[PDB]
Amino acid sequence: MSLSVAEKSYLYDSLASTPSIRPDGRLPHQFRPIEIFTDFLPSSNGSSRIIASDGSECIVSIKSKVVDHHVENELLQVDVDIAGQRDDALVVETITSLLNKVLKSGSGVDSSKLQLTKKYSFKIFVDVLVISS
Amino acid sequence: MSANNGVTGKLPNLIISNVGYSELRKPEGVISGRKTFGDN
Amino acid sequence: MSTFIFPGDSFPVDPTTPVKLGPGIYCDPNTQEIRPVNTGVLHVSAKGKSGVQTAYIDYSSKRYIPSVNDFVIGVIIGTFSDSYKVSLQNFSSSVSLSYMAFPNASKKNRPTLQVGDLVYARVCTAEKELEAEIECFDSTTGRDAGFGILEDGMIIDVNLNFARQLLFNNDFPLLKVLAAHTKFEVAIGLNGKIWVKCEELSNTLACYRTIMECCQKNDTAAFKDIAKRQFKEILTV
Amino acid sequence: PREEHDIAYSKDGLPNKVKTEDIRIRAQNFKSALANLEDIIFEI
Amino acid sequence: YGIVELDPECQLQNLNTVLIADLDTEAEETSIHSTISILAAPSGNYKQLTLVGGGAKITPEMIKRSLLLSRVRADDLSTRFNI
Amino acid sequence: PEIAYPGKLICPQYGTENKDGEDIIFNYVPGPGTKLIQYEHNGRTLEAITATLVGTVRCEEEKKTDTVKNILVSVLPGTNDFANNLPKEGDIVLTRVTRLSLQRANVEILAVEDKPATFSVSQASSDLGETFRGIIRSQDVRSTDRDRVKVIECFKPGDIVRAQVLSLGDGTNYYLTTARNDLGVVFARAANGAGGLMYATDWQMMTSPVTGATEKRKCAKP
Amino acid sequence: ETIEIHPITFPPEVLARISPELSLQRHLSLGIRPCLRKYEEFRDVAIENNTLSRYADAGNIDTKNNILGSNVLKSGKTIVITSITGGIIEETEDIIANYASVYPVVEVERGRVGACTDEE
Amino acid sequence: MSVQAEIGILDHVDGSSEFVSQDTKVICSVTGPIEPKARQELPTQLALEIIVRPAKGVATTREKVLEDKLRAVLTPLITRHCYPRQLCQITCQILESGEDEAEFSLRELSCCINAAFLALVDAGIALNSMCASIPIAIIKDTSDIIVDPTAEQLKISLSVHTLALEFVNGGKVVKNVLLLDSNGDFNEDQLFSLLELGEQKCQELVTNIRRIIQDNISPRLVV
Amino acid sequence: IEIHVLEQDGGIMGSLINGITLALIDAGISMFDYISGISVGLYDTTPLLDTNSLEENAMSTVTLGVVGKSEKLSLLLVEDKIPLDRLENVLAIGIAGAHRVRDLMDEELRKHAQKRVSNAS
Amino acid sequence: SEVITITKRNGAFQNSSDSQIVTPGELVTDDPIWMRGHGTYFLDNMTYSSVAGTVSRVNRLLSVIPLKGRYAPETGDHVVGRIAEVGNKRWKVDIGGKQHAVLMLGSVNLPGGILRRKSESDELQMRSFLKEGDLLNAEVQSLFQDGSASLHTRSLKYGKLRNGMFCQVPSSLIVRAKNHTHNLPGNITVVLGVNGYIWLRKTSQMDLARDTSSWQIYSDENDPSISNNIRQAICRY
Amino acid sequence: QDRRRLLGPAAAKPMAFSNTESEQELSLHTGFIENCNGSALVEARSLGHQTSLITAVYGPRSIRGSFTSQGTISIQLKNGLLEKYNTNELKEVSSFLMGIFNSVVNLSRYPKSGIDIFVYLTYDKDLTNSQISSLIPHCITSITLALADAGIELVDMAGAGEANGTVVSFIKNGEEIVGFWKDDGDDEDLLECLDRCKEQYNRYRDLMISCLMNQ
Amino acid sequence: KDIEISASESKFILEALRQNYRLDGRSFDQFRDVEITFGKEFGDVSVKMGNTKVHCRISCQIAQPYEDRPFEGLFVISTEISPMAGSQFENGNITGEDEVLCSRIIEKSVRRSGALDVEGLCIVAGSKCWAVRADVHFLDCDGGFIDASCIAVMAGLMHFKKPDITVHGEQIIVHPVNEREPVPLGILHIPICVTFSFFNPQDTEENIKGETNSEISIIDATLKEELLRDGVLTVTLNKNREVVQVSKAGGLPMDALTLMKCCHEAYSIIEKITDQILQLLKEDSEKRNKYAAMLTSEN
Repeated sequence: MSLSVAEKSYLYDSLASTPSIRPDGRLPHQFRPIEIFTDFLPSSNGSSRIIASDGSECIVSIKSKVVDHHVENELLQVDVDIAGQRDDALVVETITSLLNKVLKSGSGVDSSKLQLTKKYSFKIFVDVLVISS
Repeated sequence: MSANNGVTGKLPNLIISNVGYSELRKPEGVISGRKTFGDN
Repeated sequence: MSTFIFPGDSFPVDPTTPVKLGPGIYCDPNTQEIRPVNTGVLHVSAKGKSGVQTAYIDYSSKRYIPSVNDFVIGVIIGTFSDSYKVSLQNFSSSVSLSYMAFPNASKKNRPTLQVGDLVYARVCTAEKELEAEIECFDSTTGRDAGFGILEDGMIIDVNLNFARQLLFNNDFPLLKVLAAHTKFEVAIGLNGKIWVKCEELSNTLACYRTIMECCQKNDTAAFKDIAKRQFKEILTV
Repeated sequence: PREEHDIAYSKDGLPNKVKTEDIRIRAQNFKSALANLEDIIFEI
Repeated sequence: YGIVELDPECQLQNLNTVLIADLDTEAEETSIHSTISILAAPSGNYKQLTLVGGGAKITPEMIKRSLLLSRVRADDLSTRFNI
Repeated sequence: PEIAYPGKLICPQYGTENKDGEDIIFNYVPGPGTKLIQYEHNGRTLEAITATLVGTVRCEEEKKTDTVKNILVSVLPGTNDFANNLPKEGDIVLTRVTRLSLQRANVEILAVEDKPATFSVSQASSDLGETFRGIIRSQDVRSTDRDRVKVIECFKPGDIVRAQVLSLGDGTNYYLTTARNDLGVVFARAANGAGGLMYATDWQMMTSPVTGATEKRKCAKP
Repeated sequence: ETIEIHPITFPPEVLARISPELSLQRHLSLGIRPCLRKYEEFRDVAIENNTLSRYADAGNIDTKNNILGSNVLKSGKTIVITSITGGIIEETEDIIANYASVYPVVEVERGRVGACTDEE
Repeated sequence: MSVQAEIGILDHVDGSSEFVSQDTKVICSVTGPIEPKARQELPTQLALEIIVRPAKGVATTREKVLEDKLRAVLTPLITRHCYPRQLCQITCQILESGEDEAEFSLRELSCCINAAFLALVDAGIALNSMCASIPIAIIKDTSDIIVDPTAEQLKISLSVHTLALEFVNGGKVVKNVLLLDSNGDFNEDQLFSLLELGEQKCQELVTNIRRIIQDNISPRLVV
Repeated sequence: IEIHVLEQDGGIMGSLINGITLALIDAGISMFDYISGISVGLYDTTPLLDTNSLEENAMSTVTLGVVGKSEKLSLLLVEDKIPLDRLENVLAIGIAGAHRVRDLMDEELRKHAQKRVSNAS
Repeated sequence: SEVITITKRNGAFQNSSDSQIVTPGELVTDDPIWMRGHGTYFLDNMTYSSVAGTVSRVNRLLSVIPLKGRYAPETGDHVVGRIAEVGNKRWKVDIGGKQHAVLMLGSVNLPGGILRRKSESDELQMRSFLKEGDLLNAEVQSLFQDGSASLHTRSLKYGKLRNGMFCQVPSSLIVRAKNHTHNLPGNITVVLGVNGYIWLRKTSQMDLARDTSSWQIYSDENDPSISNNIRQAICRY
Repeated sequence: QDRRRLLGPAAAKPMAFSNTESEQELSLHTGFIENCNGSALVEARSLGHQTSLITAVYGPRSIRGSFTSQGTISIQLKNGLLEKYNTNELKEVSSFLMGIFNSVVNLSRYPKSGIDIFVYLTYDKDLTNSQISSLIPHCITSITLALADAGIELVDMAGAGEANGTVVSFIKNGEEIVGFWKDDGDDEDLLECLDRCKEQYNRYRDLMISCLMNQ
Repeated sequence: KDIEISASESKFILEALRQNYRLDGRSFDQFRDVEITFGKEFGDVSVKMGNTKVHCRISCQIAQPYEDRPFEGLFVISTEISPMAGSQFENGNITGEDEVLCSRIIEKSVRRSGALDVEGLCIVAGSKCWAVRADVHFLDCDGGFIDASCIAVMAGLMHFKKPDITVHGEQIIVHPVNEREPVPLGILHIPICVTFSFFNPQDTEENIKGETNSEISIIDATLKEELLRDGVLTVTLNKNREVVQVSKAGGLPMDALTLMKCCHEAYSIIEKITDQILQLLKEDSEKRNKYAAMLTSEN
């Protein structure tokens, strides 16, 4: 966005109130209303569809694959697409590289539940398409 | 032309430089470029 | 058997002569020497011309180099205000033409031409290094409205030396045999452009196909039957 | 951050390292004859 | 290597055709147009030579001079770091 | 306060002397190399003049004529820098001509002078297209006969002009002028490098010695 | 008319940025180089070899390194570092067909972002 | 001298030439002066951009240097001040190898210069002089020197050489050297001998050429 | 015009065009007409309206970009190998499909179009 | 007493006065007497709609009003512009419509008024009075040949905004009336643009002047005295 | 493959091998690159791990885009010789880099002017028999020294200290934090994670100012 | 890089079609005459149709096959435009649209169609196969490139021969060229493409709701002809009367009944030209063998 300077003071004024004030005036800990849909891409292992209040829009797909869990280290892969942008851009790649760290295989991920055999397991694909933000 | 002044009237070598090919034909631009061809 | 030349030959004429430079020769800005820098045949201007002679090389080209007092044919490509965008040859640099350089010169009166028109105009002012300029109406017209916008017609591209012979030369046999069939118009552009309009498109195609073929064959003596045959090729019907 | 050096060879061709002090005096020679001799140019 | 030719105008008191080697310094790399680059192994050997002559002429002797300057600058470096 | 690293906290906003029994207040005024930074320490706030750069402290003053005392704080380098001396409005900048339009003239910024000569050339490489470029519009060449302007009769590509900043303009280029009898063309070679060196015949004209050839340039007053 | 046309002269650092060529011609007048050298004064050359190969320490060659024989080069105002790796393909007097070479990749960090420059 | 050439054999292009020496067929094309791009202009001189297509494969690094040395040679041939803020794209096509592209690039470098020289004559641009290039090799085993070798002789060649010269005064005076591409093993002593035939031969080449140009173009010229 | 291919079922080309014809009307951009698209396949002699990707890899298929109610074409694309003699008949197939396409687009927009003003007003 | 609305619906992509409603490609009629305007194209009789919209028959004029589209600019309208760009002596500024409006250099209220007359140094200060993204009151003057129109501020009442907050809506729901500035209890003021752009701010004295200094027309300042009881009352509206 | 480079014949493969509180330390150097206007050299060596990297400055470069009020920073992380960190792994750090200097640089001193930052992860030993997270704070130090060398208006010698997979960047002699980075570690070890970072920051900034003020 | 033509010239040709004339001298549905000439190398040919000139080259070498089809050899066609052939073009734009419009055709015309047996490139399965290469060069454009490159590639395949092979595990014996002969290649079918060129003399609506079909279609647009055309269509067929590809990718709207009526006329055209290739391949190889008769009797 490109906003105007006279707002930017007032916006920085009102939110830095000591009885702090949002522009929509929520309580300081609130979030905004959303919508959450899933289970709608029946070719997939799982699907997802989420709706923001400003009309920001994404869908994340789940496809799986069986793999040898010894020849491969990363058992869980995230891959992200933002509409309107190049692959090469910054905000793409950082958010992309982030959720890999967020879903490291034994950090908050319980890869034993992913484990198929003593030799095999499940490669998963967190595949992300953001319409708009 | 009357409209302007009628109010006033009633009251180490010898180098000569480059030239275009326009000057290399001798009548020097009286050659009408736009010719229709008349009746025959 | 002609005073044929190469860039890098010995220049023939003595240095102590008052000589108007023609094209094709270049004087050194660094060492003041003067040399032929193009290919072809010199033609020495003969003596008696006020004691001042002139050299010029016949060189062959198709890519037209904009130079002054030269009649060319142009295409309206943009309405940069006060001053037209006009082109003379595809892939070349565009030319600038005043909106006021026109035979009824009137600055409150803005003329009427639109993007994509064909106009007849003469190069007025053009440095080698600057955005070149043309004029339809000129001071060297001497208040002559002889250039101008064209109507529909048809335009054909040739090489430049041919187009000189269309302008500079009466021995050029082309205009004879063409007048010997039908009556029509002709505009000559030193940018290798030849604009023709006839009474008929039928004869214009007959006008078209000859000029493509003749300038290709480039054999002016042969152009008698070659021209007349295309009429029969139109009069095939 | 090795300071650079320059070398030379004599007619033998044996390596002759450049004195650092010379080129400063060269530069002060270079600054000198520049700004002073370029003041007035008396010409035809 | 670089060979240049000289203006009479450009002098400041404290033809003429000078050989320079060990070329650097953008102003040099702009303005030198006849140039020489040589490969050589120290016993008089030559892997390659590279002439782009775009400024001056080239004498037969600036050749030999650069050749004389070739076998020095190489052979020192062969012996400089003794690897 | 003599020598400074960036971040060297120097002095407060205000200071006090007693010059002979009557009380005199200092006003430390932030300049280049400075920034007032508030500092709470153990409860109480404190603004301070901060060294933001590398080199030397310099405290000065001057009052405008055309018991408190203003003191300008000024921070310098000291024993090659041009981001120090970025062009501001009104400056005199030596430039090289890039391209000649019928509209206008385009140059690139190379060297900025200074006030009471002292310069600052840019240390940039133009062959990247790196440097800041500016635009001289053709009616802004001079004010005398500012309408019927013939642009080719004052400039050619690659030439050196003592020109004055008009303003910032866009981010892409600059608004620039030469419209004085002391400003304009500094130096060029003949036929744009194709010949020797050329000298301003008048303030209003330019020739070349060895050639015997002249050209029209809007030369500077020498 | 014989005229003492006074020129305008500058600091030398002004001049080279303006004229690469004439500032050179100033140095040629004294017969020097704008790198402050005389005609044949040549730059020093300084190396260190084998520092970045894993085979630096003959005593304890480390584990995860993959570099065969390394070279540092500084001469003048340009530092260049040469690195050697190797690969293996399954293979199945003085004439050229006896003779092979390596596969190098140069990068010049000349400030410009973007693709592979044509100088490289 | 089994060389032969064609002038003016393309249509929509300013300068065109087919150069055919003994085994290699190469055509060059010249378009200029035309509208330059933004990133390409020079305020003073003429900007040049050169494309060489190989016969085989695509444009890679092996092509790139043969381009770039050919950039160096043309730059003094062109009266570059005559066309400020302009562009002439010149393009060369390798059609026939006549030499092992995996092992050599020698003849093509001789060929393309000899190709592009003539399409400029078709183009009729302000130039400076006359030129020629030949390939020269020295045999490994025989230790002799052949002007214009063949590729099998290249296999037994010890050192491969390309000489480009600048020819004036009826193309007779060596005005300057343009390119000397010394490759392979060589000494001092061979080199002045290595010039000394190509001192003659390139002039002997141009001696043929001076005729050929006028023969092709004086009927294209008018009387 | 932004495309997001989510689930793919074969017939992929004419699938797109029918989505396009919505989207231009979805803002109400100025236009002439409906434009319909459909892949129709050929098992040996027999036309197949509305093939799938299983059938697509099984036989020869043709997609038709059909304009409005007409018999004029926007898109015509054939990858597979086709005997000539069927093709006039093959082309004669898809029009009735294509006319039923822009059929079903229309009312489906219209019942939406009624839903506006009846509850707008 | 919550943070977020999280309500769930899984297993689905989605949850799933009479007048003529016509489609593109559709015939209206072929009575030749009708006139053919917007939303209409034709072939000599065949009246053909081009959008999803309604038949409007005006007395002999038939035209199609769509239902969906961007804001249509019309003259004399009171809207809000966000500053897109700066031109030669021009500015670009979003309407929300198809294109930007334009805004002449002297089209604006000068500080000090008309006693400040023209100056060429003013184009050296375009960025002084205006810069990007800023919001203001603008008065729709007139158009171009396409349908792109321009603006101005011919009052004190028009000018650059402050003292509040922006919001935006679809252009449809804003109803037309003879008035557009409105003052609401809570000491505050809505500035309803027509185009769908909505600015709130605190009621000024000039606002109070409507119903009973001048050098601050490019300021980024507000009234410093802004209570939260102002500020929280903003959010409720 | 790639028609722009020399990558050998395709069927080759590189060579393969198999198995058959501590001190950190610096060596900081400036003024050694003549292309730039700001250069900085960093040696690092710590206990199994030796690291060297180069930070390069180009500024102020012109912006062909449009007007801005102030300056703009551009940061590149590039692999050197041996260690190959992942591509998306790089730019995340580049994102984390820019946030801190946007509380450092007087961009308001530099309208319509660009900042180019080239960081060359040149060579690293890890002889130890979140691998990028161990190299974060040294970058900021390496940038700051080069940015002092171009002499650009910087508020503070800001630095980051490390405590075991955790990176915290300071100002004001540690009295405020400007950049926070955390990986796995413990839980609520933050208070000790204040300390060991702070004292390295207290070490490092003194090492930095020695590198310049003594020159 | 933009071609500029007057709208006056635009109406001119559009009038000529309205009186059934075209500037070249052909009929509407008449094709240019084709000059095919081979170089000395195998897979070397120069192909020329009046003004348009092309040149292509076939080669082959040893590589391994993919994992994808581990049975079969490798083959691909390069069609990199050089701005030599006209100043419109970028230096090797593989991302221009018209390039792709040249590309995907020849991709489908050869590769997905399979005129060439790729399985007959299998020297040894999975170990060593052939990598066959087709570099297309343009020389000078008057259009018909995608028809010219259709021909000149398929011309080149019927003139290339590959050398002799002997297998022993890894001991893969490529023989000398001149002792053991080079061996030509296996062509399943010969495809020939046809450009069709389309001209509305009217507005849009008389094409759209003007029921009267009134649209002129010609063969082999010349350069000036090509710059004003309204739709673009290419079909490809064989001798066995099967249709290889069709591509009308948009442009002008167009009746179906025209297209069949168009494509039948393609058939009689392409067949005669096809056999003209077939004799010249023989006749040159006859001239090769008669000069081989003029060689062994000579030697």
